[PDB]
Amino acid sequence: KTVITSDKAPAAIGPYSQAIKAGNTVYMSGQIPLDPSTMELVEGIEAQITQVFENLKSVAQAAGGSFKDIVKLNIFLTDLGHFAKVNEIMGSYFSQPYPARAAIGVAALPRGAQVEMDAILVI
Amino acid sequence: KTVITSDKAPAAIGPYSQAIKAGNTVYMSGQIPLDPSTMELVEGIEAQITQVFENLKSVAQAAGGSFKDIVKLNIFLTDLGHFAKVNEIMGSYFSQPYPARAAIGVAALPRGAQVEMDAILVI
Amino acid sequence: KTVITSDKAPAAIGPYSQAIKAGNTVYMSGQIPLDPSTMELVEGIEAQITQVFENLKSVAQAAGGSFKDIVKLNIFLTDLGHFAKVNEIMGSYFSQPYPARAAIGVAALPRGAQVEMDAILVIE
Ligand SMILES: OC[C@H]1O[C@@H](O)[C@H](O)[C@@H](O)[C@@H]1O
Ligand SMILES: OC[C@H]1O[C@@H](O)[C@H](O)[C@@H](O)[C@@H]1O
Ligand SMILES: OC[C@H]1O[C@@H](O)[C@H](O)[C@@H](O)[C@@H]1O
Repeated sequence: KTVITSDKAPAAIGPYSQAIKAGNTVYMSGQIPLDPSTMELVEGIEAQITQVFENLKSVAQAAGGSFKDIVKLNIFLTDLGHFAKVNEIMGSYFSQPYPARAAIGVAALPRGAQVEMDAILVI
Repeated sequence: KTVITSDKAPAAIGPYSQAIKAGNTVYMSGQIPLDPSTMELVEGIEAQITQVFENLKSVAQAAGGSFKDIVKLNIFLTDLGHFAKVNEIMGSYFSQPYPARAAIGVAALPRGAQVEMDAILVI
Repeated sequence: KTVITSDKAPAAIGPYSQAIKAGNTVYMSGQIPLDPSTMELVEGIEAQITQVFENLKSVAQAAGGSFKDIVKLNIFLTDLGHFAKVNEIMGSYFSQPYPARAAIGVAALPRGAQVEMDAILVIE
C-alpha cells in the first residue's frame, strides 16, 4: 500500500490522498477543475474538462503509470449537454484500448465545479 | 489486460470499451437502455431497466463470466420512485450470493435515459 | 468469494449483500444512515454522517478488516453545503495514510437520506 502524491496535482487538504496504490491497482481520487497553483477553478467548460484530465494525468504519472493504464473512468457532469465535449477532449488524452467508463449528470459538484472525474489504474 | 466486446451489447462508439478485464477483475462500462440493433432507447421504465440488465449480461458473457460473478453493481436513477421496480427486476436476474451495490438518484443520464448501471465482475 | 454480513450493520433487504470479498479486495455496499436496530434513519446531518461511518465500520470489521484498509471511499450528498462536516467527522474515523475519495452532489438518496457512502477495502 502506497500513498500517491504529486505537487503537479492539486494539494489534498483533508482526510484523503490523491491516490492509493494497493498491489497493482491504483485507486485515484475524484479530480475537480482546480488550478494546482491557485487552488481556484479554471473558467469555461473546455478548460475545466482539460484541467481535470491534466490533474488526473499528474497523479497517474506520480503512480508510475499513465492514461494507458486506466481501466475505468467515472465522469460526473452538472450538465450532460457537455458530454460530447468530454468525448472530444478525451481524443487528446486517450487512444485504444480505451477505459471502461460510466457517465452521469449530477445535481452539483464540490466548489461549484461543472465536472469531476475519478479513475482506476492497473499498472 | 484485455478489451471486452460483445457483438450482442450496444456498440461502443467513442472513447471507451464495453469492459476492461485486468487479471480476474472485469471493469464494466455503465449501460443505458439502448436496444443494440436500433441504437435507440427502449420505451418505459420496466423495459429500460430490463434492457440495461440484458446489455450488462451480454458484456458479462463476453467477459467469459455471468451475473453470478458480479461483485458490485451501481444503480443510477433519475427518479428513485422507480427503485421498487429496479429491485424487483434485479431479483429476477441475480440469486444468492447477491452482489454489493450502491444506488443514487441523479439529475440526468446520457440520452435522457431513466436508468444506468455499471458493475465489477471477478472471474 | 465471500458474503460479508454484520449483524451490527443494517440488514440487507433486497438482491444485494452488505459487502463481497473477492480475493484480498472487499467491495462494500453503499451505507445510508439507518439505525440497524430500528431500521429508521437517525436525524440531523452530523448524526447521519456518523451513522454511515459506523455502518461501514461494522461491515468492514465483519470482512476481517478496518478503516485502515479502505483504499477508496465515495461520498454522495444531496447537499454539498454539508461537505465540511463530512471532512471533520471523517478525520475522526481515519488516519494517514488516508484513502482516495470522490464526492458528488446527488439529486436524491434512498429513503430520503442526506448522505450515502460506499467503499473498497483491500485486506493486507
Ligand atoms: O474540494 C476538493 C475536493 O474535490 C474532490 O474532487 C476531491 O476528490 C475531494 O477529496 C476534495 O475534498
Ligand atoms: O450514450 C452512450 C453512453 O452510455 C454510457 O452508459 C456508456 O457506457 C458510455 O460510455 C456511453 O458514451
Ligand atoms: O435502503 C437501503 C439501500 O441503501 C443503499 O445504499 C444500499 O446499498 C442499497 O443496496 C439498499 O437498497
